[PDB]
Amino acid sequence: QDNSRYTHFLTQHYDAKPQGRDDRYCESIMRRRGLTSPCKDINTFIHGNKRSIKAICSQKNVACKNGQTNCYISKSSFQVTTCKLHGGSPWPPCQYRATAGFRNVVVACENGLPVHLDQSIFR
Repeated sequence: QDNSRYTHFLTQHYDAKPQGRDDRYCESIMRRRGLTSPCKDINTFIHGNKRSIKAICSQKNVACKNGQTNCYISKSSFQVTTCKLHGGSPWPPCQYRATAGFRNVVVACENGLPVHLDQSIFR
């Protein structure tokens, strides 16, 4: 009955309607979601309907970058925003450079729910 993994996924990779998609947006959402202590080197947010993200789990199964076999790639593209830390210091303030895009996403699923985003793809 524990769904903290799915909720942890949303908390770290989901933002239905971003208020922007620039550096200002990244520096704001990163702090709001708790990814600023220490500064997370890179993180990607997915925008759109939450039901569309869950639907990826019932699509084409593919191998994860780490070796695991429970990854799935989206059929269609999603609007995403990737925030890459500027410099290298893990100590805040954390400055971010944003890159917005429209592409397919690969997520690891568990019992039909996305639990991890295969980040390696947005580096």
